[PDB]
Amino acid sequence: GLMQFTLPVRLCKEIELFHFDIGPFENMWPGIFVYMVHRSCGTSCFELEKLCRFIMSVKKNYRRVPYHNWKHAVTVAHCMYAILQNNHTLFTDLERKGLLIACLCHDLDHRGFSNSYLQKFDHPLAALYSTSTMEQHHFSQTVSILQLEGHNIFSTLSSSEYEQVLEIIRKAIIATDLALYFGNRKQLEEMYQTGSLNLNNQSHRDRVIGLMMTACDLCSVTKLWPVTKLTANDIYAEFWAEGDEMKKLGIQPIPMMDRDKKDEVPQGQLGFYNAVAIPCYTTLTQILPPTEPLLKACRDNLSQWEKVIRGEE
Ligand SMILES: Cn1ncc(C(=O)NCc2cc[nH]n2)c1C(=O)Nc1ccn2cc(-c3ccccc3)nc2n1
Ligand SMILES: [Mg+2]
Ligand SMILES: [Zn+2]
Repeated sequence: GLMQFTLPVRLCKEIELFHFDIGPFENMWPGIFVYMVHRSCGTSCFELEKLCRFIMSVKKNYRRVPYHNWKHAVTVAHCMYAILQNNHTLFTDLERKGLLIACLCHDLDHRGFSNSYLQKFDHPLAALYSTSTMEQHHFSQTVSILQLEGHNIFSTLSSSEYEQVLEIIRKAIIATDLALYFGNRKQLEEMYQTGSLNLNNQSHRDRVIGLMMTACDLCSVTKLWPVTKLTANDIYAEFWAEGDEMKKLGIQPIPMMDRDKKDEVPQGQLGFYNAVAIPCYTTLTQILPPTEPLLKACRDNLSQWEKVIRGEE
């Protein structure tokens, strides 16, 4: 009960900034997460014995894929931690509890392939879940780990609070399906502009938590240029592996997934920033002004990709 986690001074400070990189020392990532829960949520939120056992079971159910791995889970949780610490009073106790867990669990048992590839492969998960295929599986794996003896970190909630927290987690993890992001952002765009956006309307909060999830999930593009650029190799390692598996099923993949078209990555990253990432953090910054450092870092990285295209890197 009187047992804080405490990080070294450089991490104690930098962990508060949106652009913090959790480092290459895997054995520090559990303590980084517990640190973030204790400051976001309280030392009372979870039984440490149970939390520690839930964290290690979650870690074990992430695979050693180049991008959708345990490091991504912890990175996406740290971005959520930063959004919550910069928007103290906008979020319920339950919401802070559920969102840090949802971010940690959001890509559980990812295999490094998209929903599209599962459907073209005719994977069993595509018969069980016809839309948001991986995301419905990530939520399923979250509930399975919650039900392991010793792992129920929510056991001290009332029955109704327990149902609300699992419902926050389920919607948060489904919202990480980027196919749903485009419509969720448009609707938040219209509601903010026409002035109907109302954070006491549950269906409105849901949409806002959905956009926060998309912002956390895409947060590679909000790091300092050297982090963003070196991790871009991890995401293309997966895309191009999926492209190779497309060609083995007799299907030309899209260019993003075709390693023969590596040359056009710079222009492909431009599209992504322009069509997805900049719109995401713009609409987030309109709803939650203290998240503006994410939009500023995203814009800095777009401008670094523009320099790549102009032959200056
Ligand atoms: C979903 N998702 N999640 C994260 C990212 C990502 O690219 N994140 C940046 C990142 C990750 C780490 N550092 N930077 C994306 C994404 O769809 N990107 C994308 C989206 C569209 N494209 C198109 C091309 C491309 C490349 C070569 C030739 C032709 C076209 N290239 C892309 N790339
Ligand atoms: Mg995912
Ligand atoms: Zn993810």
